[PDB]
Amino acid sequence: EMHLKMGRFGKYMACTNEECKNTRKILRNGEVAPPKEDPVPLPELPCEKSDAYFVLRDGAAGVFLAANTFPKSRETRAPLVEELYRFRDRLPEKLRYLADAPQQDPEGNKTMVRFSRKTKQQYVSSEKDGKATGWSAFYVDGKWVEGKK
Amino acid sequence: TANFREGLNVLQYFISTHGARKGLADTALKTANSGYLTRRLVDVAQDLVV
Amino acid sequence: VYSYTEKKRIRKDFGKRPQVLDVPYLLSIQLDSFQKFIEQDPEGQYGLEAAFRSVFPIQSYSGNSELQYVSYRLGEPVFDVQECQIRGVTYSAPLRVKLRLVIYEREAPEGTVKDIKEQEVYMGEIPLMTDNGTFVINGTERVIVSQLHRSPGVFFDSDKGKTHSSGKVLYNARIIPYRGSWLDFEFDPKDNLFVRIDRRRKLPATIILRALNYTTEQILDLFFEKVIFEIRDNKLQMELVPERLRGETASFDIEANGKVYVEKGRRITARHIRQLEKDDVKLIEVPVEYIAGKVVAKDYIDESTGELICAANMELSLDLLAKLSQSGHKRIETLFTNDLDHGPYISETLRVDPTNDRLSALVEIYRMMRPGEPPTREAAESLFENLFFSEDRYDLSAVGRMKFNRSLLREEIEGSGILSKDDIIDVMKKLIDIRNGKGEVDDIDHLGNRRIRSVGEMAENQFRVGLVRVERAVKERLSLGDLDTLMPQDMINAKPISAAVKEFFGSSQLSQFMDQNNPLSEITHKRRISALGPGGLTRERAGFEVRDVHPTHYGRVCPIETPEGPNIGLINSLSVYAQTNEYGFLETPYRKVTDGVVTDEIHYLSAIEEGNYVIAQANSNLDEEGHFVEDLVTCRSKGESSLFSRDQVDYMDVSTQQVVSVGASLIPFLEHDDANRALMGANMQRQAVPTLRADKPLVGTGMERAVAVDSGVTAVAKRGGVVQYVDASRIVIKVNEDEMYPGEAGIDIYNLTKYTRSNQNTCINQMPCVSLGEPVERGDVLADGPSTDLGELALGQNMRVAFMPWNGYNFEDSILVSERVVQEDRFTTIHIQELACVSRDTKLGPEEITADIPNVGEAALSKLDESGIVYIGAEVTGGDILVGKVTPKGETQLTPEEKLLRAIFGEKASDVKDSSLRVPNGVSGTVIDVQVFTRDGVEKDKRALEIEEMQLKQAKKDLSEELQILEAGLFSRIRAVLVAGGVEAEKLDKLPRDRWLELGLTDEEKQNQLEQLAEQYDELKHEFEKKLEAKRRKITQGDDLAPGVLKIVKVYLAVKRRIQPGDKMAGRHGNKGVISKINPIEDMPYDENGTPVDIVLNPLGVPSRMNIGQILETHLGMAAKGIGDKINAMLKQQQEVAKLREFIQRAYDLGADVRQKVDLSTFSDEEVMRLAENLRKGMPIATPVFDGAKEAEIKELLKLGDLPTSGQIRLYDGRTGEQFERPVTVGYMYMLKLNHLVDDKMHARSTGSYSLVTQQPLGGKAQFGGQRFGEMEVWALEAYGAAYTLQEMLTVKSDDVNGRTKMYKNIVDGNHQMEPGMPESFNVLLKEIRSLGINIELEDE
Amino acid sequence: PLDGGRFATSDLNDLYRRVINRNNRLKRLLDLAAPDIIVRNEKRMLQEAVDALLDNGRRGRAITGSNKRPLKSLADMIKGKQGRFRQNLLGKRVDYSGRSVITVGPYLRLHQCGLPKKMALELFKPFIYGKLELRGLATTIKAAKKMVEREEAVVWDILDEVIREHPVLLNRAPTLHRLGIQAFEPVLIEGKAIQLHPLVCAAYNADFDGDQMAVHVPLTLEAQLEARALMMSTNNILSPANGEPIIVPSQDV
Amino acid sequence: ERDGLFCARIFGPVKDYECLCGKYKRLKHRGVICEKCGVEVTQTKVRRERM
DNA sequence: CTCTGAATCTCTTCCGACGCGCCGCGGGACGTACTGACC
RNA sequence: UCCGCGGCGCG
DNA sequence: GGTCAGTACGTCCTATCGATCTTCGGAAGAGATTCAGAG
Ligand SMILES: [Mg+2]
Ligand SMILES: [Zn+2]
Repeated sequence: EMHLKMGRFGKYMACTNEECKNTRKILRNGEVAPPKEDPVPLPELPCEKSDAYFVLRDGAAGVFLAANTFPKSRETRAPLVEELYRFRDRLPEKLRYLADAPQQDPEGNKTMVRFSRKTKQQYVSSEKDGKATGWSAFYVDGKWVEGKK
Repeated sequence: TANFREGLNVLQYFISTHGARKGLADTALKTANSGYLTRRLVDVAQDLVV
Repeated sequence: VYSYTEKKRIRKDFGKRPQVLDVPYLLSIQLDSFQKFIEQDPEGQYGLEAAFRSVFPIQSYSGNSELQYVSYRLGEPVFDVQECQIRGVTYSAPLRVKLRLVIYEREAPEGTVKDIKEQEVYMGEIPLMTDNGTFVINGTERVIVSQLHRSPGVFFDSDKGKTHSSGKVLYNARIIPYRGSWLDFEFDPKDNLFVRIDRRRKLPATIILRALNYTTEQILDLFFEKVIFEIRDNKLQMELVPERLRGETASFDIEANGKVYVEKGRRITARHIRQLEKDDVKLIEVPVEYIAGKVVAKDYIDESTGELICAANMELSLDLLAKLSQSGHKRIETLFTNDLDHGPYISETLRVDPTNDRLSALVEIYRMMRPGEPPTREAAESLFENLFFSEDRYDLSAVGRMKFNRSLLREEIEGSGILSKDDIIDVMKKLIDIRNGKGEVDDIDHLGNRRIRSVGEMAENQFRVGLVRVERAVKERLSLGDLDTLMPQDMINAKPISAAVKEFFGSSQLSQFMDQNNPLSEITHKRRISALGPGGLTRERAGFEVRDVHPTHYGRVCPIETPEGPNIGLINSLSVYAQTNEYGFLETPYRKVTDGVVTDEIHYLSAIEEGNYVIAQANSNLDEEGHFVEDLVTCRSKGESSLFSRDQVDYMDVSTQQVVSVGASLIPFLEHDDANRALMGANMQRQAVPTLRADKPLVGTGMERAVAVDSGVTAVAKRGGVVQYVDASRIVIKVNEDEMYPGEAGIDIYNLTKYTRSNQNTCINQMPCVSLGEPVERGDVLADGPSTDLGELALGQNMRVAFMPWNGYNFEDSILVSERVVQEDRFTTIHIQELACVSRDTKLGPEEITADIPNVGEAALSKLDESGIVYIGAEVTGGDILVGKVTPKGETQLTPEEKLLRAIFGEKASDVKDSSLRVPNGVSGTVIDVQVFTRDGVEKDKRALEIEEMQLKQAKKDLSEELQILEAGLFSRIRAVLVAGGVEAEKLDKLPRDRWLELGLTDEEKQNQLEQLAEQYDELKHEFEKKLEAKRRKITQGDDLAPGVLKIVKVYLAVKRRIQPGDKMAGRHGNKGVISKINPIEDMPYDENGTPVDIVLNPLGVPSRMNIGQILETHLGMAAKGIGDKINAMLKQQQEVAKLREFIQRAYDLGADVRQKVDLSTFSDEEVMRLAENLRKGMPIATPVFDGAKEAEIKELLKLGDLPTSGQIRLYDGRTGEQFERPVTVGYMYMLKLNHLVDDKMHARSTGSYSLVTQQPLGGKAQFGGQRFGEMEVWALEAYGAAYTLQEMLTVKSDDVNGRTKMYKNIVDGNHQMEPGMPESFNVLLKEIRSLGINIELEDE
Repeated sequence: PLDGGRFATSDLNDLYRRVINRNNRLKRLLDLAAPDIIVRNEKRMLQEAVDALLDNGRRGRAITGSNKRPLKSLADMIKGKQGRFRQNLLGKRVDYSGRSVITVGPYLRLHQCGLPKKMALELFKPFIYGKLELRGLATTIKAAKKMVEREEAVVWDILDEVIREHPVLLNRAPTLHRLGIQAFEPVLIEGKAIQLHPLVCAAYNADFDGDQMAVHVPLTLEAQLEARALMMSTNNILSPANGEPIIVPSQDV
Repeated sequence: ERDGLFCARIFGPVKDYECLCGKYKRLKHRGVICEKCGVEVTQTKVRRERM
């Protein structure tokens, strides 16, 4: 069981088990934050605007890549599906499904992992010339279903 | 007992330093006290004109 | 016997007291502290090892996993000190810590391990200390000042009755832990004892006693003594201790064993007590009225009924006495209270106590600590246990425990770091004792109660804070991690430790930008002691008592060198011989006096230790086997000096200069000048600017060598030998055979610092003071630094001074300077400025460094190269472009008609605005260095590539030259070894050096030495290769510039600044002045020989200022010059070495009972000639601080030089040739240039920028701001009738926008008329008042 | 705007942001028919936020920014030594002002002071521009500025013309009494140090051990005449405190 | 921002006599309140006065 | 023996000289998705 | 360009 | 309907009060409590 507590940072949720110190947080328009996963560093992905390396993070916004010196570099970008497939092993048990998503659209363009806030779920969408190609694949019941947006 | 043409001992110089530093610190505080008094006097008397 | 280096120029000493203890290394207080911080400690008592053992091992919450610490290691820094200074990074070493993660089996026992892993976790960077006690934090060089803070322990103090009417002395006790909450006890005017924690709401003291599980009966038993009563038939008896009757009025008859003797109304006299004791009166009979009114000690319960007849602390009364008698209480116990010796304070406090149980007391303290919330038994118990009784949150340090036990007279000096119940009880008992009249309050300013906390301690504290944060994170991750699929590196985040350490070294109040005017500034900054800082005092709240000189400062803290202003007394200077005890207390050395003989044995005593003994003054005379010549010797003992017999003396001072600091010690004739002027002179020595050419002080104190050497400004030879190569930048020494290690090249290379910028924009330059082939010993000065001359501190210049008024140009401390001083560049100084041009990314385009600056003539562009950066060596003046930079103007859209108009006007139709770096107005200098820093990913310009290629060539050349020198040394070793055995000298010369290395040898250990040196040669080659590759990659690599910065171009300007009127000059005796006129040479006063004076000083300053030491120096300096003159002429006449030797020997022997004893008969003729050439300008003289030259000795030295004894000569006015009517004191004084230069002070403004909100002129010269016309100036104008001037200063010249525009236009038009309006600051005030909900308006507008 | 794309913000902006956040949250809770406890807590927080905005620190602990220093409220803007009244209204920074280290002019008459030529040029720039355009040497103001920047000889002649009988005010801090500001006719001197008449030093309490003095230029005719008639050193030979002479011989004199 | 603490249509234009959207940018449009963004064309000094 | 007023005690708030110079450090900003209005 | 803090110095 | 601009929400990141810097002196005013006099 996990209960609500208040402290210097407002209101949070902490688990009653003395052996477990897991803590979630209250957000603006929800009962409680989703179960944010542990950050996973990737030394093989280099930053472009700086010399840092990218680290995968999770949150209500979604799953993203951020510089390891985040207060200084402050460089973030969304991961590609091929990038995830390159480092599939390091991904925690939950996120592995993202690696199974199709990596390229029928037009052969490269895909990117996005977060649909209206449905609170991760999908993969393809972009060409920086604009969305209008093709997206979602995860519905253990399979990936793809179609025009 | 000694003057300044003669040399003060180490002990005599150490004794004199008490008065020296006391005077310096007293000036440091006295400036602030006098300034506050002067500002109060100016504020009370600034209206008066012949 | 004097060394070869010392024989160059021997300063004649005038001291008479033999030196027993050499002056300690002046920077030990910093180096020792940091060494304790970083160096390994197998016992785990100091530094990083102690912190690691304090935090580790780390375990999970009831888990089967543990993280433990094995060892730590400081790695090699990535950059050296110079590289860090150039690149603007911290000189730090990485901290590698070996850690072991152990996971046990789930089955019992808990100790059954099942897997162990070990790895070297990296946990941040530790800023290392340089060889001279400094830190490089962001390229900037910083000093961590030591802190004089209240020692942990317990202190008893009084308010001296100031807080209450009639001056009732209220007593308080305070427990100061090293880390934790404070605990104070204090007496109220009603004699009630109260307690407070962290100076929070006052509470009754007994509450704490009740919180420690002590009942009221137990409290009374602890604090009071009991009196026993018995009731038998109709008789009441008391058990009496006769001493208890002392001071009590005999209000009733006293009978015992059928004997009665009492005088009613009288006090019980001592004779009465003695009679009672001898009669063995153990019991007395007393009336009911006497026992009525006493306080019940323990609760009494009627056994028949179980009803509490009388509780503890209740006052006895006749009815209560009858009740207890009828109940059957044969024996009664009360508590004894005497109004003089045994007060009722605890009982009265219990009466005022609003609690009645342990839980009630815990609830009360919980509500006091955490107000506004309901209490809880578990929460209250946890809070009380954590406040003082948990090692995690309370730490009364080892020094704290020592002081705590000493104050309570406990035998043990070691113990637990948390408070026990007995500790609190004993503190309360001691406070009650002080209230009663036994014991005295502590002296807070006593140096035995203050403690020195240095760099290592503070760094350890911050590291411990970071490490406890890391420990909390580690516990969390260990409890909530995948135990087997990770490594120790995955559990430790280095961010908190690095953050804490970096914050301490950058933002702390004690981490200070090092003052670097001269070497004395560096030494005095590193020896500084501050009462401020974290855990210390504050300027506005520290009283006079803290600032004042205390008797315990003798030999520990200088009484003179404290600064003026708000910091007076709060910033002190460590004395010359003072060091720090193990516990952090200042110690001073003394010579042990054993059976009337002073011994060379030296004991370092602290203030508490010093108070016990009788210590003789350093000037007390003793001869042959040490014995006080005088039967009576002056001593100070317990802060009260007087005369004592020889036998009573326990210790003697080690030196006559052990009371002063370094700066005060450098002042000659300090005992002849007032402490105020001595303070001013010591402070002003630190502001002296190095000059173009260093000049030794003719009149010194003998401390110049120590200051110059201990400060790392000089290149000091670390091994003796013969100098093999010299130039302006490099000294190469061939080490002696008996001084080099086996398998070594035997060559030392010293690289000199040439024209680098100081923290104060002054010049740091090292110059060789040795020549080819000259012998060098260990410790010899090889190169002089700023303000150093042959290894002696040279802050200023020796100047010919006449003390006379001269036509008002010396009117008020003003100084008249000859033009010969300016022509000889004696006070000319070099200033280096760093100017930076920063290219930044901006909206609508990045800024570009280019020479194509719009709307700028080709003449201004000619000084630049093709990349837009000024050439090295270019002479530049104010307004010239150093680095050309442009910035996009924005869109600035123009209509086609507007575009045509701009095209017709000229080149104004451009989208680019000038943002180039220009020389500040008034600055004229030369470009001596250009450094280009480029963010990685930005293409390097042509100038950047050229600089990179030059740096690569320089690196290759330097490494190759060092390798060649080391190889030459190694092959010299080869030749020496082969000569020592198996010599083939002719064949060896025929053979090349590689064949020499390939040659064999006889079967001796020399073959082993050859093998070792060949291996060292291979190591030299490999080291050269790896260093070349590393330096190449470091030069090529990009720079970690600030975000948004594309490239930074830094230009260094060297300006030689000549002495001009307005510049501030001072001597060493508090004699400040500002130059008023540079007088032509023919106008200066001159003597019979025609020599003009260089500086004319006003005689009037000396009498009022009482700095007579400057007069004596002026005399002695004259003598110092006179001897030199007699040498100089003797050198010009090319006289024989014999006459020169005789005269110089006479000069050295002139003193009376001097301890120097120079003997020129042991010097070679060439050495004597070298000495005489060095003595040609003057004979340097050492006059120690309180053992200096007497007046008669100065007269004798003047007589040797054929100079007048009075020190006054007949001067003639150069303007008229007429003799001045009286003889004038003309001599030589050492004068300084005090960095308060007029060209840094002059500023003028007509119109410039204005503040955004106040719409008033900016402030400061750097901002080109206007002067502040404050309220006192407004009062001055109001005292006059200056209404229009005041209006124009308030309205037009400051804040009225339309007014100032119209005034400018009218002045241009020739109309000096004002059109004043409303100041904008008043509109701001109206809006701010309206923003507060107050309707403020102007009426009848 | 700052270097690096950051924006320097006033503390008032933070206070207003807190107030607006609390107000909007309270309005949203009121719309959604929130329970009494939640709306009461939100109202209390809004009251605390408004109190902090008006006068921070008067009740409870003052709300602090990221620097752990209390935020500056409107009362702090009005109150104190650094407030508007004492820092901006009763005293001001002024144009046409300068400062420099003072030295002795023993050749000076009582009514004149030595003024550095560079300081005079900078201070009298607008007068020089006007006299340049009067004589036709500079057609426009830009030409006048270029001429003065180049420091031509005719500019020096113009500067000598403009300072002939134009008094300047010399002030030494602290201005304890009205003699702390006095008017002098400036004589242009080479060098960067102001030359002060020896007899006025006692009134200024000025010595020459490093003192700096401030120079102000009266602009208007009334200001010049007040300097000449009321504030000039020749009118200040008696002390207003006691009537005894204040311009009294000392030291070498 | 549209209704923030520095709003142009509440307190005034950022630059003199220029609308926020740039539709009107000269003194000839003085006093005109833009239909697109509601910012009056006037001097920036009003941002110093308007509460 | 009790009640009221005056006096005394406790707690909280306000004030503390002016002018000038130098150095160091810090200070919310950026990204992505969804909704509305206009064409 | 603004504000704040810390440290140091001069009058 | 489709596209662009504007607006909304999330991330950095928390979770014990524990970080945190922490502790003057003097004078005046307001409120609370106690003593003396009168009933
Ligand atoms: Mg002075
Ligand atoms: Zn618009």
